[PDB]
Amino acid sequence: DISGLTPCKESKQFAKREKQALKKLQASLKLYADDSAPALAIKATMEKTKKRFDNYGKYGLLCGSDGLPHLIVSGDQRHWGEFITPGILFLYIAGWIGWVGRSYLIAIRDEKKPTQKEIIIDVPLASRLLFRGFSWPVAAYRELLNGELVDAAAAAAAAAAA
Amino acid sequence: TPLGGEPVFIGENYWDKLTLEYGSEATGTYLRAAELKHGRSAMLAVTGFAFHKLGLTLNNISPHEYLSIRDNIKFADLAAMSPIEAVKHIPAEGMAQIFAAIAAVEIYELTHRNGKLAYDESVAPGLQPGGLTGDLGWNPLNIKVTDRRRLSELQNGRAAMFAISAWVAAEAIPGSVPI
Amino acid sequence: ATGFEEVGGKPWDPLSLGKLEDANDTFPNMFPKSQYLQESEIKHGRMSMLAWTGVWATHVGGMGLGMHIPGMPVESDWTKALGVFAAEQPALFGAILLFISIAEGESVGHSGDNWRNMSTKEPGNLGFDWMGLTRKLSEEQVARYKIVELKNGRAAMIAMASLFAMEAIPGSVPIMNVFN
Amino acid sequence: MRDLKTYLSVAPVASTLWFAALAGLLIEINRLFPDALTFPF
Amino acid sequence: DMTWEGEYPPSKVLGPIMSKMPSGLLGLISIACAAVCVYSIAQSGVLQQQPGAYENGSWVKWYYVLGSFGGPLAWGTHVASWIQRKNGM
Amino acid sequence: GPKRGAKVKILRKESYWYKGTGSVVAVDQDPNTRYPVVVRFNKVNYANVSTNNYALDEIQEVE
Ligand code: CLA
Ligand code: CLA
Ligand code: CLA
Ligand code: CLA
Ligand code: CLA
Ligand code: CLA
Ligand SMILES: CC(=O)O[C@H]1CC(C)(C)C(=C=C/C(C)=C/C=C/C(C)=C/C=C/C=C(C)/C=C/C=C(\C)C(=O)C[C@@]23O[C@]2(C)C[C@@H](O)CC3(C)C)[C@](C)(O)C1
Ligand SMILES: CC(=O)O[C@H]1CC(C)(C)C(=C=C/C(C)=C/C=C/C(C)=C/C=C/C=C(C)/C=C/C=C(\C)C(=O)C[C@@]23O[C@]2(C)C[C@@H](O)CC3(C)C)[C@](C)(O)C1
Repeated sequence: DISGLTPCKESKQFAKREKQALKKLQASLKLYADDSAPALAIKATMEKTKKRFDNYGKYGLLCGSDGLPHLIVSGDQRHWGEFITPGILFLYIAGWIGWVGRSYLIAIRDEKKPTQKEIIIDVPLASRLLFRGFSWPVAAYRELLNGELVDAAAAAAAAAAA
Repeated sequence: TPLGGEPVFIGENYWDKLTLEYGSEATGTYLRAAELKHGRSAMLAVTGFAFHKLGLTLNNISPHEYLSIRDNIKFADLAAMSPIEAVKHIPAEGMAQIFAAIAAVEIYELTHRNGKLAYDESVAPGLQPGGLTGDLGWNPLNIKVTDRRRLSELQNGRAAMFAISAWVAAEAIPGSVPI
Repeated sequence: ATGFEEVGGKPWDPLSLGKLEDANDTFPNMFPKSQYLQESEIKHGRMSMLAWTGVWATHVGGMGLGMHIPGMPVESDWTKALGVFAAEQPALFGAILLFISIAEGESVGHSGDNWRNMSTKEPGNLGFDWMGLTRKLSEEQVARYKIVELKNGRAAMIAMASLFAMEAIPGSVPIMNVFN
Repeated sequence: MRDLKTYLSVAPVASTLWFAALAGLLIEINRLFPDALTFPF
Repeated sequence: DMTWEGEYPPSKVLGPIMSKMPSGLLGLISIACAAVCVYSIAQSGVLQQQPGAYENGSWVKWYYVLGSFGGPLAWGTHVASWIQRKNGM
Repeated sequence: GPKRGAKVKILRKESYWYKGTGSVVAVDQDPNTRYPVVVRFNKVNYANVSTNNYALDEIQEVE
């Protein structure tokens, strides 16, 4: 496949990693009696470990000669779950914070003491604003084609140079 | 305060219990609208059933009898397996198509208030009190819209309904009267 | 008669794409002016009216047309029909491409900047009124056939988008699964 | 107690409560849906 | 003297020989140059493909190389023609 | 020019508040003063100073 990689369910070296990770925890398990808390903890760890290899095998990830999963970010839609889909997710949450935080500064600006409300949050007002950023791509778009997103060039102070 | 009832005899009965105590005048309209819808539907159904029973299908009346056009669904085979067991032989594609037209009509009866669709509203025009009067305005080459026409239409509606219900029942199981 | 009969008699610009380039001072001439957007819409429409009719006239069987110039290559689908024709007929393909290249270059060579409202021509006005039409017709008809050309351009652009989507997403437009 | 409420609205107290709620948000999701390298789950 | 304002540059930028010339001649010349460049490239490619003509760099020919050099000339001439047309020439 | 209470924009380039807005407080009527206009601001500069004197050709009026 891409870059001469093989899928992880068919990699001979990915399977060896699964065995040696389980063998290491089994040889630690043998020094304890079967009902005790260290034996139940290591038994639960080998279940977590065994479920970690099974998950990847059917995942659809690509392995190398090293036996480790690789990620593809060319833009292929077949490997979307690797970068695109968690990427769109992060953009939604990061742009949500920046939008909401900016709404707050603009709101408390027209006031006697704007600086007072940055060290001591008006929580009822802040709480209201935080959840209005769920539709930010629409709200950031309405202000771009209004004139309320970016200011004019005669409103920004500039260094003597330019 | 509704429209004309039975011509031979009249009886409103179950009408003041909802258009005065339970509901109001808005419910009256709605009820009439529903009645008219059902009536028309029943009429069309009746005609279809009649045609099917008679024999005037594509094979008898035109040069084309191949409905499926890929699923090998001829009209002869559908006309030899009754009316109730024929609707189930209709290809999914066709079913989808039919659902489309009806959906469109219903939507129109819902959005396009009077002459044109309404762009801004809390709810659809027909979803409000007295949203659907019953008349869609579809009057191509309209001959008349008098006080007699409406009554006649209504009568034909209920009659049609009863007729088709009876027909279905008889195809399915022993009815009562002759056909 | 107005061009807006299907959107309520008002200019359909949701997403305000004509107002951009004027909303802010921040990209100086990086979005197209009204004159450039008007020629792009006419040009995309005229290429779509020809291309839809092309894929419709060469489709064999089905509803189809199956009409075929004698001597040209028989190809079933429109998706590969260019590259077959490009390899087999170099002289005819090169003369069509040169004709398109000159006429499309002449469109802008005599007039000013289009991207900025500095063109001095009406958008869509290529010197192809050979029939002498609009010199014989009156102003109500001439303004009317412009709107006729526009909406038929617009119906064909949506058609070409359907024709693209059915081959990239196999269940996209369902009215063509059946229609073939 | 309107002065304790203004004390609970000061920026470092709100920052630790917000972070405590948000670290524990991520810890809880990693407790039920662990080892999610990607969407494959 | 070289600096210019407005939509199009003055005729003097083209040079002493070019400014005197009419737009039509320049456009025709540019088209001819383009034709020569493409034909030469195609011929060179054919020679490269051909057996017994490509050994020890035999495919390279002086005339084809001249046409290849001529592609840039075709671009410049067309630009000059546009400028000439703009200056009402 | 401005009056008392007018909102102006600073046009001095080496000022901290170039292209920035603020409020006229006092205009010295005596024209021997080169910079007759006290203009106050709500944000401080790097030396934590809140006001400055200006000439009439260095301030613009907003509305
Ligand atoms: C460390 C990583 C990290 C992560 C993962 C997050 C994650 C999040 N932050 Mg945080 N944050 C962080 C660090 C982080 N933050 C840091 C370092 C700071 C600086 C101090 C902040 C500052 C901060 C602020 C101020 C805010 C956030 C908010 C948010 C949330 C925005 C998205 C959301 O509310 O849910 C997604 C919600 C939806 C997708 C709902 C969709 C919209 C509804 C209408 C659809 C309804 C669908 C329906 C219910 C489905 C049911 C149907 C049924 C049939 C199934 C999100 C949980 C915001 C928040 O908490 O929201 C109130 C917020 O205001 N963050
Ligand atoms: C399905 C049937 C159907 C019908 C008949 C119509 C008809 C109409 N549409 Mg709608 N439309 C439909 C479905 C339909 N639409 C669907 C499915 C959509 C997408 C969801 C739309 C989206 C839509 C938009 C966005 C717009 C319209 C517009 C219009 C009207 C043209 C504008 C105007 O000024 O006329 C007004 C008509 C008159 C002044 C004459 C009145 C005479 C009456 C009887 C109407 C004619 C009879 C009736 C239409 C027939 C329907 C009966 C049915 C059994 C066939 C026209 C009445 C435009 C509009 O109305 O607003 C400006 C408009 O902007 N349509
Ligand atoms: C779904 C169709 C439908 C609807 C909505 C109506 C609605 C209405 N009819 Mg009506 N009608 C129908 C079918 C329908 N009818 C049929 C088939 C006949 C022929 C027998 C009649 C004959 C009839 C007469 C003779 C008159 C009306 C009248 C009226 C109006 C006042 C009566 C009332 O309050 O509702 C009636 C009650 C209901 C709609 C309740 C619904 C029934 C329940 C939920 C289920 C019943 C199932 C039933 C077992 C089906 C078998 C049929 C039955 C005969 C055994 C009202 C608008 C009167 C009118 O216009 O105002 C004076 C009037 O004069 N109708
Ligand atoms: C006995 C049946 C009957 C009667 C009296 C009416 C009467 C009326 N309908 Mg109507 N309708 C009917 C059946 C009927 N309809 C059916 C079955 C349907 C469903 C398809 C409809 C659907 C319908 C709509 C969608 C609308 C009306 C409307 C109207 C009113 C005025 C406009 C109009 O079309 O006049 C109809 C004129 C006549 C019925 C007289 C002519 C005689 C008929 C056509 C003979 C029919 C024979 C046969 C079915 C036709 C096939 C030809 C065959 C002989 C070869 C009017 C009161 C409009 C309305 O409510 O506005 C107020 C409206 O919007 N109707
Ligand atoms: C738009 C003009 C145009 C273009 C681009 C071409 C291009 C081509 N023709 Mg063609 N041709 C044209 C017009 C054109 N022709 C006309 C008007 C005729 C007469 C009717 C012919 C007759 C003709 C014949 C008879 C044959 C070709 C062949 C070829 C191919 C050359 C061989 C090869 O592999 O390419 C070599 C690579 C290149 C040409 C690319 C070089 C591009 C460089 C970067 C310079 C740019 C070109 C130039 C300066 C710009 C043109 C300006 C123009 C818009 C005014 C090539 C694809 C031959 C072939 O192999 O068939 C497939 C062949 O047999 N053509
Ligand atoms: C950057 C190169 C370049 C430049 C500056 C020009 C400039 C001009 N061309 Mg020309 N042209 C070019 C490339 C170029 N051309 C190419 C590649 C072809 C195809 C072979 C043509 C074919 C052509 C025709 C047929 C005609 C012109 C005409 C003209 C003149 C005005 C009308 C016009 O621009 O529309 C033409 C617009 C285009 C060709 C758009 C394509 C531009 C190129 C391909 C984009 C690449 C630029 C990119 C940003 C550079 C990045 C820098 C670096 C990374 C390489 C003008 C002097 C006309 C003329 O003579 O004046 C009356 C005319 O009729 N051109
Ligand atoms: C479906 C199908 O099968 O159909 C076929 C046939 C069809 C449609 C024909 C096909 C085609 C080929 C096409 C479309 C070819 C297009 C060719 C094209 C577009 C050629 C423009 C030349 C412009 C010139 C010379 C301009 C001169 C301009 C002149 C001379 C002026 O001075 C104009 C002047 O204006 C001023 C400035 C001011 C006015 O006061 C005065 C006048 C008016 C004098 C297809 C694609 O093959 C399909
Ligand atoms: C009488 C009259 O009126 O005539 C009319 C006729 C007509 C047609 C109507 C008119 C017109 C329009 C015209 C003439 C339009 C012309 C357009 C034209 C001719 C556009 C060329 C572009 C060339 C380029 C981009 C070259 C690139 C060349 C490149 C990128 C290279 O690097 C070449 C090169 O790399 C090779 C390949 C390899 C090496 O071996 C050599 C080197 C490394 C250098 C006019 C103007 O109205 C006049």
